Amino acid sequence: NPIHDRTSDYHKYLKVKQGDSDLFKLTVSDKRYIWYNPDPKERDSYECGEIVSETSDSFTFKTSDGQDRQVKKDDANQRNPIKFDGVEDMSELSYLNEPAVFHNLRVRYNQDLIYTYSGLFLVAVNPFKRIPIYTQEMVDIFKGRRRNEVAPHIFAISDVAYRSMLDDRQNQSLLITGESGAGKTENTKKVIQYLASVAGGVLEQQILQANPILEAFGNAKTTRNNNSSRFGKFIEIQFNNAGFISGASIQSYLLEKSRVVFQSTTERNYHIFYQLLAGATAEEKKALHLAGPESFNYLNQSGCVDIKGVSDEEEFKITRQAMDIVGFSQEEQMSIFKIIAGILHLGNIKFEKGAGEGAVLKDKTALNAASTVFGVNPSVLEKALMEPRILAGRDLVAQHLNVEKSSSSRDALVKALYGRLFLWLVKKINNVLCSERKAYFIGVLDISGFEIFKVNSFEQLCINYTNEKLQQFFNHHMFKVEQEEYLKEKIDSQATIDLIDGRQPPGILALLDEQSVFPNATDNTLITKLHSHFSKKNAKYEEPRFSKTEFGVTHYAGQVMYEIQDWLEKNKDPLQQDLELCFKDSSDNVVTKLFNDPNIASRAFITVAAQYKEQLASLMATLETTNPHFVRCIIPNNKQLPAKLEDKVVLDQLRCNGVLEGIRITRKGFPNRIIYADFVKRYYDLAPNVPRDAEDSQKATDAVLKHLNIDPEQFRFGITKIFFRAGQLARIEEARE
Ligand SMILES: Nc1ncnc2c1ncn2[C@@H]1O[C@H](COP(=O)(O)OP(=O)(O)NP(=O)(O)O)[C@@H](O)[C@H]1O
Ligand SMILES: [Mg+2]
Repeated sequence: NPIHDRTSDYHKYLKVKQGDSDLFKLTVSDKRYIWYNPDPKERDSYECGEIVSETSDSFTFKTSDGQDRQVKKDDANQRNPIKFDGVEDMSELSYLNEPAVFHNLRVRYNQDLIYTYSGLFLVAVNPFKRIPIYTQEMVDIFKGRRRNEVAPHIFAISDVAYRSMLDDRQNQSLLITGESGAGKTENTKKVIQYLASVAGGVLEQQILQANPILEAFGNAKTTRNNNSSRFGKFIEIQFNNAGFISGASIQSYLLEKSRVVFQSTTERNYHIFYQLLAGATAEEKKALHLAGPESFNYLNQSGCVDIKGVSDEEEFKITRQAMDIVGFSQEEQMSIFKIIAGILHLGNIKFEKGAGEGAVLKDKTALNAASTVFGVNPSVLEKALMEPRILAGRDLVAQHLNVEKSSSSRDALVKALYGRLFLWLVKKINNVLCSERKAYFIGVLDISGFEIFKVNSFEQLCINYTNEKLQQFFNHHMFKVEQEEYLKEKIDSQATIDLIDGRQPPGILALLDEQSVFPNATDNTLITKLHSHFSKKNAKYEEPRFSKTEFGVTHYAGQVMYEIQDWLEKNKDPLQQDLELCFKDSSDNVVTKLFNDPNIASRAFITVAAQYKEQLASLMATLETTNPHFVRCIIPNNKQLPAKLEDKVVLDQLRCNGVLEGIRITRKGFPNRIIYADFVKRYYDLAPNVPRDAEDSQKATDAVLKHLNIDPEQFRFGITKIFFRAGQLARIEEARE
């Protein structure tokens, strides 16, 4: 039994290695320590200083260097006793200060223990290297085990969700959030894998197979991750009342369409582009008019056309086969690629103007190329691009567009194609796997946590808006659960949210929506409306001292400065009607769907923001009906390196993600809640007349306490556990046998 076999890899890779002793004694020491910032500017960098003396009010300690300093006991960051180094739950620490928390995390990461609980959360730090704890044998071990019976692992929380589901006859949710490259996706895939195994394969296969299809089209190499998810997702894993997988459904959000037409240096476009160009038969290429990526504008601009340790051709085979599995007819497959192909060509169109001011097409090659694969009409396309008829009152007149404008329209078309296509694939897949008549589900949410970049635009507001809601959800959740526990033993975000989504008074989005109806409004009208309503008027809002295009929002994670550029266009997400027209006629069977199906070609008249808001509310509604599970995925550094855990990088995430807050709150009450028997077995020796093994654990606990003369205000007799305030258990742990 691996859990019992100290030689098992389970032990090796999931546990702190255990020696031959239980004995409290080993850990004996006289030294006390504190965590101090050896540089008060750089406050996340801490060093451990031994307390060489104390006053009634402060402590005096020596630094690394031998530099004595002093601190107020109240400002002190007491170091937990070494026995606590490596605990599986931060809820077990007595001193619950930030440096303390990072240290426990760090001690673990140094032994390659990437999973740690913090109360309700499962903290997962990216290892940036392989750790073989996701095997089938690894799976087998988590089966039916309680949180407390096994080591922290993603499989563990997935097991608990599954049992709870079966046992409470209640739907479940796993919310996996954090920074780009933190490993949300990786964990997400593990949760599914696990469920597929405990509860499962034909459907299973298709279910599994759906992923790769989505990652090809929705994932790309960015500077933060080689396989970044450019869309958020909610996976609903469906079960029948017997606890077997009955189906699945996928909800996608915020796909980054812009990446299609543009990519930052060293980044790539979505994977599919390269896989196609790489894995397409020499005879498929021809039919498709394809060359190397270098031959395409949409792919030859970033400098990067390949990912190390990645074969696009091998990957393409893998994508194609996945589609094969799920059920895309070859016919389908073709058009998909044809679309990918068409899109490529569209990007290759060079607009020229000088004949006038309005643009023209000297070379119809790329144009012809695109139209062909799309099955649309080149002359209609051509016109639709440079000479759209536009409603100007009563009259409908063809406008002759310049290059820029012409070029931007072409781009808009590309992005609609891509977005709609993505949508369609999602639909197609749900069709296959999805259940009308399902009994229970476990939904997995894999999306970014708060985003605070150099530049923050409309998308960051959206994501950060979702994030305030999820944080408020946690908070409420924590509240109820903390109350129950306390109860079982006889012992805001609204303002931000409103600023964003308020109706009356209007919040940011309502203002944006308002501005949206006016063909001639501008970024400047928009930002001015915003400041007019909120500058010095809304406590969560900040009008910048000098920038005229930005504004600040005080979020849960702190202030975020947004820039308004293009918001009006993003909100409306315009496409010339003639292009729709053009494409609505397409002779391609997949193409006609993207444009003829309202569920695909349209919103609801509603804006992008209104749609975002609505989908977030549905999401929350669903979540509200589940028993939730929280996973905080943490990136260790910004360099994609193993064995390199940077306190500043780390601390900042724990600050933003709700981990440290959860603890600060929890710290104020009775953080340590131990089982009577558990307490006694380790401390019996501290009092006179206590056998490790006592039938009356509670009485026994009182003896030690009393023997020790602990301050009764510091502890709390629960019906089954002893509750201890912060520091208490440490002191205790610090007592003589
Ligand atoms: N447990 C893990 N073991 C090994 N590698 C991992 C693990 N978690 C993540 N990784 C590695 O880190 C990379 C990024 O993980 P990933 O799950 O894709 O991050 P993410 O949070 O989904 N990023 P993003 O989609 O861009 O927001 C992976 O491709 C692996 O290189
Ligand atoms: Mg991801």
